[PDB]
Amino acid sequence: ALMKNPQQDSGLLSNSIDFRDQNLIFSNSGGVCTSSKDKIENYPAKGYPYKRGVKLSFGDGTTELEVEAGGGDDLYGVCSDIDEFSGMATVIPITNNFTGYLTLKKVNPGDKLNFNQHGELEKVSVNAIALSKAHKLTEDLFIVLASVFGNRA
Amino acid sequence: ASLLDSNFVPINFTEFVQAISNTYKQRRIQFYENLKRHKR
Amino acid sequence: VEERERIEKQLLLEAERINEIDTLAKAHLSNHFNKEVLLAKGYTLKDIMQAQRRELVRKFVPIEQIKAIAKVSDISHIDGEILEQLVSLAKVNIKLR
Amino acid sequence: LFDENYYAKAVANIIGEVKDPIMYKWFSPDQIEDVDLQMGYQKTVKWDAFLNANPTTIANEVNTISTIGFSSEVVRLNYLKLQYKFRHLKQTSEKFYTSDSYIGDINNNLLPFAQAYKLASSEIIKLINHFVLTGTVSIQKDGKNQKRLLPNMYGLLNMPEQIKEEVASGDKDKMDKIFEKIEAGLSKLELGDEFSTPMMVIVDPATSLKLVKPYAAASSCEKWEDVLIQTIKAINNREDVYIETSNLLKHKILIYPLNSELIKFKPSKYMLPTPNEQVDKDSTDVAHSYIDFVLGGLLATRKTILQVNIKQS
Repeated sequence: ALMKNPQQDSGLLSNSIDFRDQNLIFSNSGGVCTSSKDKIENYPAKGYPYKRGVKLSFGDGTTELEVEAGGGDDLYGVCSDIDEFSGMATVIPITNNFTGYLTLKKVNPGDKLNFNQHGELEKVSVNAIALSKAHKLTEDLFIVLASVFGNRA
Repeated sequence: ASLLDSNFVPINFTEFVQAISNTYKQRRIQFYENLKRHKR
Repeated sequence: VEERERIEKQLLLEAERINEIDTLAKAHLSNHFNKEVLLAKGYTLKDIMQAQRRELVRKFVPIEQIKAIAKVSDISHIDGEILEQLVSLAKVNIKLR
Repeated sequence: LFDENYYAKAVANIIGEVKDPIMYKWFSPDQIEDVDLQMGYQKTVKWDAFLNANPTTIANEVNTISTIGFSSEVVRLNYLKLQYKFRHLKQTSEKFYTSDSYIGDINNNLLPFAQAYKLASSEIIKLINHFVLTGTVSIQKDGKNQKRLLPNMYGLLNMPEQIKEEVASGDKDKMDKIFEKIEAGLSKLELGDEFSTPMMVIVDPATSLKLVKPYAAASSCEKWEDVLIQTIKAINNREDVYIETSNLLKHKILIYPLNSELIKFKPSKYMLPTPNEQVDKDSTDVAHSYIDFVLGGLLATRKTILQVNIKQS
């Protein structure tokens, strides 16, 4: 449904002849431009926060802290990858900038974007700038190339 | 000084890079040698 | 003409020895020491054979036997009947291996 | 090196599996000559003469004579060095991901270094081919968001000061109208001294299908392709005419000679993809590698390439 790797199998072999517009898929993990000096952290995942803004959530105290999809004043980072077997979400701190495709709330380059309560980007605090128009992968799934530069009023 | 030669042994990365370029050149030479364009 | 006949006998003997050495060396040491590439690098046939023999000793015969039986650690200059003993010991080692 | 570095050994054993670029079919063997330069430029100088006015009649005494002028032209070819990065699996961790019929984490889309490098190289070669033909670098199928390149970097399709013909939208399917524009462009071609040379035509698949139709009441033993070859043979001194089809082109026809004197390709000796020595390593099993490639090196004389665009509505 929303997982990075579709569970439904593919009926036919793909045609690997073209080389254009073959990166706008939801399985595309990480960032478009990645530096070797980036800080990345894994955390226990509450729900499925993949390609969404994450916030720190605390339980009673018996178990450690986890990350859940969220934004606003509670935003802590951006989830760029997830491992389903271990339920670990790779989170880039807000103190580190990031450039990649992120979930957009269901928009032209240069628009100012901030994270909502569900960890989805929306048009305007300013946190990131849209680098392209919305790309639709499903009736409700919209991704967008964005570059996040931390927090600034 | 090409990767196509089995006896070639690169001492360092720079010689390895040169062998890559030489191998590319020999391949394009070989391609044109074997190429036969269809007339008409 | 029988003198040349016996010369040809010895030629066949050393050719068979060379063939056996090459066949075992190809499957044991490496392809880098193949006769073709060594000849391209510019080594005579006897030099190729003795280098292959020394590599065979350096692979099968342990170093202690080299510095005791052959009296020197470096097989670089031991060639001769001592090299024959070393390659015989290498044959024994590969037989038991 | 091979003993000390595994990745160098891996690429050497796998470089032979990469297919040759398709650009080689578009150029004669002599038209391509490599240069030793990663980034920078190369310059050349040409000398021209021209007439200023009508000749002066030598009658009686006169001191004012008409002049013949000269002009210098300096031509610069730019080169650029570009790099890509791809993730893969560390060599020591391959055994823990080996499976019955494959090696690599399907769930996390990871591969061994060898397979990752081969796939990466193939994609870059496709990008290089696209640039040489069309003169632009872009990943969108639309063609926007192009990478800003240095000047004096041109391909066959975007070369300035060349003959350009446009077929009207209403005549998109009328082969006679298309052939009419080609003939008009062929007349405007200026080969001059270098005319007894082979010629090359590159067309889109839709155009190629229109060519194989019989020439038009329909004719016999005469296709539109045969007529076109004869027309080109008229102006190239009855030399060889080659026709190729490229899926990269779209409603475009490209005609140019195969003579090194008019058009020459001088690519860098490091234009094709080459591994980088830097490998990112960490405590995990995920590693990164870099591939370098060089763009640029196409040179052509002005008014020697015919570019026909069939406007589609």
